[PDB]
Amino acid sequence: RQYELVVHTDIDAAKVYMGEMGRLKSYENQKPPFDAKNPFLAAVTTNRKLNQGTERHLMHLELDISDSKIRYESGDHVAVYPANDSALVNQLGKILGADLDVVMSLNNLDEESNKKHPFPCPTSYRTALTYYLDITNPPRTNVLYELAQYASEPSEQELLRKMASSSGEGKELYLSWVVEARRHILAILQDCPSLRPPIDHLCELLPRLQARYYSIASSSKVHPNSVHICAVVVEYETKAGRINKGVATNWLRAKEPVGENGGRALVPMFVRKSQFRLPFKATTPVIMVGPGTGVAPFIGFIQERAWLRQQGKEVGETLLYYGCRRSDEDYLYREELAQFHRDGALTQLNVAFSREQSHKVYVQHLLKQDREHLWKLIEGGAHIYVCGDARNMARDVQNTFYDIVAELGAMEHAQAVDYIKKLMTKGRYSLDVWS
Ligand SMILES: Cc1cc2nc3c(=O)[nH]c(=O)nc-3n(C[C@H](O)[C@H](O)[C@H](O)COP(=O)(O)OP(=O)(O)OC[C@H]3O[C@@H](n4cnc5c(N)ncnc54)[C@H](O)[C@@H]3O)c2cc1C
Repeated sequence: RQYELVVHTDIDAAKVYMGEMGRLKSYENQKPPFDAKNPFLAAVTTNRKLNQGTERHLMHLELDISDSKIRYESGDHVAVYPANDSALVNQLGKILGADLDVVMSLNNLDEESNKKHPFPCPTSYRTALTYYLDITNPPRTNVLYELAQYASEPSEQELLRKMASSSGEGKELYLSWVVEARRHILAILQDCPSLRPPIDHLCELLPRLQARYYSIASSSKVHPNSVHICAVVVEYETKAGRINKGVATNWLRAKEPVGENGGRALVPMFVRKSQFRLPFKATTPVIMVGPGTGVAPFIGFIQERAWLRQQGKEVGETLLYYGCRRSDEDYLYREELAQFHRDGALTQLNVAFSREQSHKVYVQHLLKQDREHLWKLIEGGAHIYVCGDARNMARDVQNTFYDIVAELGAMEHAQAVDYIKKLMTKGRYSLDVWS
């Protein structure tokens, strides 16, 4: 293997990593500048449910970045370093028969390699499994390959070797049993009970736990010391009778701004600058298209435009094309948006309720029905913004704008594609999409 295990049975607490991503004790002793290697532990001052229904859980969080010296603008992204569910970590230690509180270091057998450890060391297995390792996504075939040797029941070792192989049936089994069934490492250990790998080897095989990004839902002109997040919690039942939970969203959902014994809920974070930005001149009109959580950056945009108007500045038309399933189920920021509309901050609030009728009604349907005014605004130099689903929504919306320009612009499709692409090059058509 790549690393050798060195158990530290009597190490000083001050020398042990407890979840920090960079320098030892950086989470506890916070000093600017804060960035990816030195994230700021922001206190969660607000964590509230946005949706009216109970089908899903959509939440709004406000992270206190006071005294961090962190600067951000609406449109930027905030990254958070999450922690795995403690109950899941406990189950892994139990099924493996391992003492999770053992502190150790995994050191590269190649003493010349720049990669001295697989994650911050020395640290305990509990800490590694909680903050440094991905224990929820389906293990890659290579992991299964190395794990097979530790399954003492021949049939189980055979199963693991088969799914890790390049055989025809092996690939289909891996696809169905691991990937599609969304079996995480614990699920595999439970379903192949003879599998008993040493915990240190497992820690060398698993991928690192990654930061998750969110579109900041606040304007720094209004909340210079707070970064807001709008997110939908990931939680689903698998085809293997299990309930899988998204790591970052369930971790955030559990962040209690209070917590007995006091204790403020802290979220390690940093800001990643984007090119998604409101027009330099407040008088320039904006067309925002963001269904679902895609409305996130636009809550900040509108907050900013409203603030500017409140200051006494002249602000151009500000239009929002939002969408949700049902008005009384998942209409995010319904109250806030209604107020922005009533006060004049939001010139138009066009909402597509996709499941309030037998057929689908999406934002692009509303865009097309507003083709005349949108063309006028576009010809006038308006900026278009699209945020949300990159799979279908973004493409469907782009095609709708193609058609609008093609029709109202009295030009051929190709000429319309060129027209829109020139808007993108000139920074007048921006996208912030994800899968
Ligand atoms: C630039 C950028 C900006 C973003 N902004 C936002 C934002 O503002 N708001 C927001 O809510 N999210 C946003 N996201 C998505 C966000 O980063 C996370 O991916 C999301 O919150 C889920 O993370 P998680 O850790 O909870 O889920 P994870 O633990 O990472 O799990 C997610 C994975 O679970 C699987 N999955 C989910 N549902 C099912 C199902 N029914 N069946 C089978 N597998 C399933 C998929 O493989 C999915 O990729 C953004 C992403 C990017 C790249």
